[PDB]
Amino acid sequence: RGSFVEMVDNLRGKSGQGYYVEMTVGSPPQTLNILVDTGSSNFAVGAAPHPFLHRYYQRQLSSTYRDLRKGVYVPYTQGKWEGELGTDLVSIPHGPNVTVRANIAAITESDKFFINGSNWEGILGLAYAEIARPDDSLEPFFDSLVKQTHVPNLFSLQLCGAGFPLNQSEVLASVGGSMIIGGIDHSLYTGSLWYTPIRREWYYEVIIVRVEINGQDLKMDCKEYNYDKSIVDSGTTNLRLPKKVFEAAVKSIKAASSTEKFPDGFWLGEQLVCWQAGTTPWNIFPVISLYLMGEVTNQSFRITILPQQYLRPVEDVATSQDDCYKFAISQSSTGTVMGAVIMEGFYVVFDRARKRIGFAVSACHVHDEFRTAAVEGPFVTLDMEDCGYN
Ligand SMILES: NC1=N[C@]23CC[C@H](NC(=O)c4cccc(Cl)c4)C[C@]2(COC3)CS1
Repeated sequence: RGSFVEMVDNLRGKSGQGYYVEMTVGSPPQTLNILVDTGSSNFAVGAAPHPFLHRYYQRQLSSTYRDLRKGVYVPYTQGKWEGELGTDLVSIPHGPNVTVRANIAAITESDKFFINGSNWEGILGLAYAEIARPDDSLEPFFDSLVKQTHVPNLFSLQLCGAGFPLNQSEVLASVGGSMIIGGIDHSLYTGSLWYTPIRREWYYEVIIVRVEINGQDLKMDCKEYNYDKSIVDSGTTNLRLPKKVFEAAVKSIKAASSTEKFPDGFWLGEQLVCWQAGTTPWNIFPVISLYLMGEVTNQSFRITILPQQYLRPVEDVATSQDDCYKFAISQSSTGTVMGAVIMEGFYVVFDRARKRIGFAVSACHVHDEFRTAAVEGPFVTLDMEDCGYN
C-alpha cells in the first residue's frame, strides 16, 4: 500500500534542469517552486528581480519576516549567489500539514545560478549543518522541521525521468516524481529496499566498494571510487566520477559499445547523439553496477543502472523526429556524485534517523523489454572500510 498519498507526485522537473517542489514562505504565504537538493544545506530563495525569475520572496510583505542582519556568500565553479539571512514561516503544501519557522537566505545577487525556464525560484538544501553557509550554526530546513514538529527524521525521493524530451508546456504538466517527507511510500518502488550507511553526516556520503560494466569488474582499488568522497546529490544532473575512475569507466563503456563509434564530444558530455525515431540501440550500451557497503559486517549489495538512465534525452539541435541524448557521466575533482540521472533509476530513502540510505528499483524508472534497473544482494565483501578515503 501507498500510505502517503498527499505527497505522492508532488515533484516536477527533469534531470537537466532540476526537480522541484512547491513551498510557501511568509505571512500571508508566498508560493515559490524550490529545487530539491540533497547536496547542499541552505534554504535559499530569489528575493529580488532577475530576468529568469517569474517571482521572488518579498520580505517587506511578510509580517512574520525576521532579519538576522547577516550576509551569506556562496561561490561555486559555475558562478555564485549572495544573499541576506533571516527567518520566516515555511510550509510545503503537498507535504506534511505543518508550518515551521526556518532559516531563509534571501538571494539578492547571483551569477549563473537561476536558469532560464527551470521553473524554480530557490533551492532546498537537504543535507546536514556541517556544510551550511556561512557556517554550521545556520540550522538547515529539515532539522528545523524535525525539531518543531512530529515529522519523523526521514525523507524519500522518487525522481521520475520521462525517457524522452519534454517541451516547456509538457514539463509543466508532467509529474516529475515524489518527495515523501517523514516516510516511505511502498507504491513508489518494486522489490526490496537495501541500505547503505551514511558514512558521515555532512553530505549524504556513502562508500562504493566495487564497480562493474556489464558484469566486468573495473578492478580499481576501491579507494579510487570514493576519492575524495562519494555522495548522493539530487542537485547535480550527472553521474560524476573521479578523474581516474571516469577514464577507466569510459574506456570500458566504449569497449562494450564498440559496434558503434561515437565522437569524442559525445563522451565529454558536450555533444548529443541521435538515432532515427525509435531505433536507439540500447542493447549495445552496457549496464553499470555500483556496489555499496551494506549494513551487515562484510556484506554489500549492488544497484544496476541502464543506458536509459545514463543517456539523458535531449531535443535535437535542429528540426527532426530523431531520438537524441547526451552522455550523462562526467569527470569530477571532488569525488563521486550520484546525481539525478542515477537517482531516476531508484526510490532513494534518506533515513537520517538510522544514518542510512535505502535504494530500491523505482516504479518510474525507464527501461526496455529486455533489461531493468536492479537492486540486489547480498555479496560477501571484505575490508570495505578501506574503501573510504581519509
Ligand atoms: N548539489 C549542488 N547544489 C548547488 C545548488 C544547486 C545547483 N544545481 C542546479 O542549479 C541544477 C541545475 C540543473 C539540474 C540540476 Cl539537477 C541542478 C548546483 C550547486 C550550486 O551551489 C550548490 C552545486 S552542486
